Amino acid sequence: VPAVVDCDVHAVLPSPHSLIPYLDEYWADQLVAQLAPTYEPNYHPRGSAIAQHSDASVDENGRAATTAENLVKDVFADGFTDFAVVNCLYGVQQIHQPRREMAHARALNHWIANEWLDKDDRLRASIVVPQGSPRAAAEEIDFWSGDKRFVQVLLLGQSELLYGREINWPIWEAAEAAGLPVTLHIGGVFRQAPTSVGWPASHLEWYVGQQSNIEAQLNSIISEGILQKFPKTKILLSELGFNWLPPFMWKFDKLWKSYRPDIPWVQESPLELIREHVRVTTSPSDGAEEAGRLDSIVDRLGSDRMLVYSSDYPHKHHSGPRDIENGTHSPELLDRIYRRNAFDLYNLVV
Amino acid sequence: VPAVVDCDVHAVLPSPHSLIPYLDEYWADQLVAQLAPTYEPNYHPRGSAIAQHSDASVDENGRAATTAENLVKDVFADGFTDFAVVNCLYGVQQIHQPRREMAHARALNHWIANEWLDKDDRLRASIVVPQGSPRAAAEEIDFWSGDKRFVQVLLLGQSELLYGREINWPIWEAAEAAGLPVTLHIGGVFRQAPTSVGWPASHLEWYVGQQSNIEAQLNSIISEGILQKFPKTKILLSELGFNWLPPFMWKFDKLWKSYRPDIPWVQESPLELIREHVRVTTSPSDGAEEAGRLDSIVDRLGSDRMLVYSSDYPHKHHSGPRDIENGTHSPELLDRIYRRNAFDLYNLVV
Amino acid sequence: LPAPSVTTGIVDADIHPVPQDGALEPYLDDRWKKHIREYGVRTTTGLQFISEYPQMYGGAMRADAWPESGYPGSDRELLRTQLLDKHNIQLGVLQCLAPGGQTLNPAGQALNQELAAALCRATNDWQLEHLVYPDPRMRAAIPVTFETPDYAVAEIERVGADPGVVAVLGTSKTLEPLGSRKYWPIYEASVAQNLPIQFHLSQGGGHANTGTGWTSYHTEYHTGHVQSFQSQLLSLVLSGTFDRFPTLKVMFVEGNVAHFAPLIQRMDYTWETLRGELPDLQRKPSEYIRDHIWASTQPIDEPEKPEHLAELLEEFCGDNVVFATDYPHFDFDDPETAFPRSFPVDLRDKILRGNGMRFFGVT
Amino acid sequence: TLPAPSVTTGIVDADIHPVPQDGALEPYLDDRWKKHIREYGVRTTTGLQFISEYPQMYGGAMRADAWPESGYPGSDRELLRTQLLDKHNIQLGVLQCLAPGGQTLNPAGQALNQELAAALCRATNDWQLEHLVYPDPRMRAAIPVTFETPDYAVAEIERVGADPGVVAVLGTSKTLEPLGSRKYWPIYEASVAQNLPIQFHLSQGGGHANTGTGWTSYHTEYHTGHVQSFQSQLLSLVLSGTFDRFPTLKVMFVEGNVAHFAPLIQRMDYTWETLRGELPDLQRKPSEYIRDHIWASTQPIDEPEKPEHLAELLEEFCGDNVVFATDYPHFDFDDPETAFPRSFPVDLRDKILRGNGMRFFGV
Ligand SMILES: [Fe+3]
Ligand SMILES: [Fe+3]
Ligand SMILES: [Fe+3]
Ligand SMILES: [Fe+3]
Ligand SMILES: [Fe+3]
Ligand SMILES: [Fe+3]
Ligand SMILES: [Mg+2]
Repeated sequence: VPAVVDCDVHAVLPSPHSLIPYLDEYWADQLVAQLAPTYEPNYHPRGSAIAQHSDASVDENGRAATTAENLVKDVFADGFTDFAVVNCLYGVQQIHQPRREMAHARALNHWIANEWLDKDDRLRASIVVPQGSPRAAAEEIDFWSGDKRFVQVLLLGQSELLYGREINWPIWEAAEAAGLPVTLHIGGVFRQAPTSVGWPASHLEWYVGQQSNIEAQLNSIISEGILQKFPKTKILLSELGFNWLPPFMWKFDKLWKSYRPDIPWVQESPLELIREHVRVTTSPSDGAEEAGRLDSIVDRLGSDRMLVYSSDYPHKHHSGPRDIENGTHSPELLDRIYRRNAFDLYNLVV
Repeated sequence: VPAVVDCDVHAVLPSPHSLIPYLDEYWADQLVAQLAPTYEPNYHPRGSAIAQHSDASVDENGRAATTAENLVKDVFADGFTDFAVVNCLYGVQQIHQPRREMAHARALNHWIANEWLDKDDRLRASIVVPQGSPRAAAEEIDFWSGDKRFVQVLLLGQSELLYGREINWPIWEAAEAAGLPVTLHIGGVFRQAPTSVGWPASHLEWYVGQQSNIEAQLNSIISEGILQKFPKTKILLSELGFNWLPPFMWKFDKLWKSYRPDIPWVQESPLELIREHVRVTTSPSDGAEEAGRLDSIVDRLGSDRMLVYSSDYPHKHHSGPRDIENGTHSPELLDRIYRRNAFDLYNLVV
Repeated sequence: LPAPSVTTGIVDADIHPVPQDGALEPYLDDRWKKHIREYGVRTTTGLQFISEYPQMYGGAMRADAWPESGYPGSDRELLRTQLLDKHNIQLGVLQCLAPGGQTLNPAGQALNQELAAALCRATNDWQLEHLVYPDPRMRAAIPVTFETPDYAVAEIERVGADPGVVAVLGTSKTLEPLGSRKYWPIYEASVAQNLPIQFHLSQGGGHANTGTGWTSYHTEYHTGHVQSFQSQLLSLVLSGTFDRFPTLKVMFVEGNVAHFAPLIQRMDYTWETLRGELPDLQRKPSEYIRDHIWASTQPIDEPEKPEHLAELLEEFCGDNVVFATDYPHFDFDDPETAFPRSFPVDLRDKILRGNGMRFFGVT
Repeated sequence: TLPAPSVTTGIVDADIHPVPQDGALEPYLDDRWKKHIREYGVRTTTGLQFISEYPQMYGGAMRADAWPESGYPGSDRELLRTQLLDKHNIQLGVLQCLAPGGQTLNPAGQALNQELAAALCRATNDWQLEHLVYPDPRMRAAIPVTFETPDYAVAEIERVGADPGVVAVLGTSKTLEPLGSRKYWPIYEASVAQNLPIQFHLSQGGGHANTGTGWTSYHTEYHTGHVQSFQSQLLSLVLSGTFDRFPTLKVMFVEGNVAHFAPLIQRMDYTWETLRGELPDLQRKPSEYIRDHIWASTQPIDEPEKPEHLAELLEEFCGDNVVFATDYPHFDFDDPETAFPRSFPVDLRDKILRGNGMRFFGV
């Protein structure tokens, strides 16, 4: 029986000092002589209403999800969830120095392995990779391919170059070779403006707008032929919504019928391609939790296979992890969302 | 005896149709049905003062250097020059479609080979590469590496990512394996603002300020470790000035001393590295053609080995290709600029 | 000149005329004719003559719209027989994309902004004298330099009161998002002239064509245009721009429509949690749509299930959807065939008539 | 009341970096902004909550000897009095506050929320006058303003810029558009009205990559690369004709090195001889603008391999427009007793220490 997998939860790094046990003498020494600057990112600003639930378990500084103990107590308290896919968003991808980027990413996965995955066999995790260097990113996947507690590859929603450019094919190759899905999570490297029209001036405007970048990443991945070069690839959109997908699929489909000879390795419709290769987490639900609207978006998607359950612990969204049940009248759709669709990604059982 | 090499002269593509006999039917058909948009760059606007001196032979549309017979006529008329290194700046590197970029660069080099190299054995040329796809770039250099009339690899002064990025390593590896120096020539892919502070509003401002990008490139190539990993590399800076180098070299060097552990592989001072591996063409002379100023700038470079003669034919610059003689009282130095410094690059004997 | 009137005809909010070769020079200072001869029209490219994504098949033009000489949309008579008469369009909004000949890039996007303004004024004296006044079923959306608000205001103040001008024309891409304070002087002059604003499909702007890299292929390119309109909608709304100009009307031309409806729906959902960052935003983000945000229909969204079109347009805002032909581009839309066979007639009539009359101020 | 600054035996230091102690700004900030910063921090052009895109390397790039008992370097007013103002006989030391907190480079004016940024600037100017300038008027302030929101910048120049405690307006090297653009002209205008010169200090951010051809990897690249922003700004300020519009505007480039400017200007002149026809509105030869309009501070001093070249290159720029600075308390601090090469001529060093700074600040 396929397990109830919570496909998106977060471990939050307490400080860059937490990496010192997992860094070589050179990097550890340097990190301390640098007065250890923190790459804590601004995707979920720590004092904003999205960072953590009022009633989340917290530490001595009032921050949620900085220990597996605290996270486990909360996510599994009510017996509903069988496994949780941990994503640590600590911003090693915004480390410009390419070799520090490699070192701190590898150190972060060690911290996840030794202080999260070793503390509870209900925890799985994504591999943080240094995406400033796709070959070193490919090698970080390879480095963790043998620890199947690592079940996917973490990539940011905004990258330096689009993910379908040849430059990035080592990332896709290494994931298919490892049998690992690739997830895009909300966030970015911020090496250009986060929109094609400049810098969003509020976090709110930035958070909402990043759907647009996923459209870009999906078209890039499909148009450049990732799905024909690496045809076992599976993509998870983590914490990026999904209600925007159907209007995007329809226009991609329309224009592919015009421009197929420009991309002739694409003989299936991007509608079908997306339905088969792309999945999405349910937190935030962006209003599909509203009456009938989960049935509607499924219909607009043309598939009940794409949505997979997540709570996005510990982030506070407008609707809760299981408020998605109010968007549908179908217990079978809830079965796919709660367990069956994610079996496509992780093959985990009870 | 080492030969008088004009290290930078230009072939100008008459129109995209000149490419058709060197493109596959798919790209040849595709070109005519696009109505053949021309990727003629804006680095030397065809109607502006710098495009050509009034003495340059022109074609039916008033343009210079669209045929080899017109260029060869003009460049060799007075018997001074033995060889000339032809650079075609047609904007294949601004084709976003990565397959069309590979195909059009391939067709451009073929065009140089058949309509220029085959027509006068005094001509050599750079290899144009699809720098949007660095492993296609590496393959392109390899393809032409058997034709010894091709004597260097062309990259633009402004690139998508800095040329020392590991993403770009394949190019430096292919050039080295081919025994070919790499030239950076003024121009760009314009995939960001061409300065760190946004878009220059005029061509004059853009053209003056591209020197700032070459500093970025040299600091990247060297700091990233190109000259230790590919230690036979030779970098020619073509048509970027050169008087800016000494102040840059001193600051790079003093900051190297500050940041030793950051780049442990760089164990020689950047001054010594730049003096060994970097060469610069003399057209434009940017004022070093004035009394004593050539002697002065060579004193500030700290090497008489770096400047190599060029005319930048057919472009118009404030001083002429031989006016550099006014800035020195030293025939030894002129012998270095006119013949012996370029021997390090091409080994052309007269 | 008489105020426009829409009775039994329709509204077309996106028509692309081009000046014939040399047609703008009567309206150009000698300094700019000379500049163009020697320099062309430099923009945010490294390319002399074309934009960074040149048009793919035959210039993206209808095969049947090529006049006996010149570019499509360069024949005045061909535009009135083939588009205005043919479809009884009683309000056709001209959106001059290019001065034509040298370049197809928008006049406002010249890197020399004094030249940019010169080209916008030239386009405006031209289209008003060569199309609008000889055939006032046509009205102009006047292009202006959004990146130099000083000059935009000057031009709105010069022409904007003209009865043959129905709107102010900017672009979908810009150096900063459209709700930024930079552009407020333009909104203020527009409002002062009682003029709505139309933002059309564009390349350029100063940043890549997506928020995460330049696209490679034509599907990425052409689908990618919706992203810019998605960013501008969120900027314009969440900046409070519409609290500052509560009568300002903005229309998004050729950015599609249906994608705006789950954008807005995601905007509200997020805002429910994070509104505290923006404590001066006077309304819930979706509450600004009906009074301020309109969209042209072309290229019609084509869901797999035809009944989803009507649904999604209603979810955007069924009053704020305005017909457009995009004559004469390749994905042109025809008023009889664009809407699916199950499309509610009442929605469709007001998309064709009432909605444009409101947005453009026709009563 | 403060007396007008006076430089006699002492020296000008054009770059001192104080930081407020924790909470020192709070009596000058609205609670709104206090709460905003608690939740969101000071959001700018990064995806980073607390640090800029290039955090400084060894020891926070601060002098290992300038730390106070508790607090960041430059936050101890008594330490700054003894270690800097007393120890080097500085009679006009220009404050350039580049952080609200305890960091090296986090400019208030580069917050993406430009109301927060204007508030942070207003608070920094009330603090520094009150806490530093008035208690020890050997310091005078360069006032940070929001260059990317001209309306707010002008309002701050009008508010506090006539104070005798203020000797300049403070901007960053990195901007969304080149500083010669018309966007910034309203700031140049209000500064000329307040008889204030403008200082542009080394910065990150601005909105583009830190080079015009990609983000840097290693600290040699980042730190050497700061030079390139100043080259790009000089060219824009000169060639745009900004100084034709503002004949009395004085700007100083702070901490962007000096030597490299000279061959740059030599290149600009040489190119303009050919290409001047693109810029016919320019009234002077581009190099002629230097002497009256462009100044540069010295830290970090250039160090040629042959030390006679320094004086040669400073004169080739403009011997009269180079101004001393220490950059206290950063790690590459320049000691006036040791910064200058041994063959350096005393005429040049002494006007660098006194007369040139005196003329740029009108002392
Ligand atoms: Fe998440
Ligand atoms: Fe050249
Ligand atoms: Fe259109
Ligand atoms: Fe169109
Ligand atoms: Fe400083
Ligand atoms: Fe400093
Ligand atoms: Mg004049």
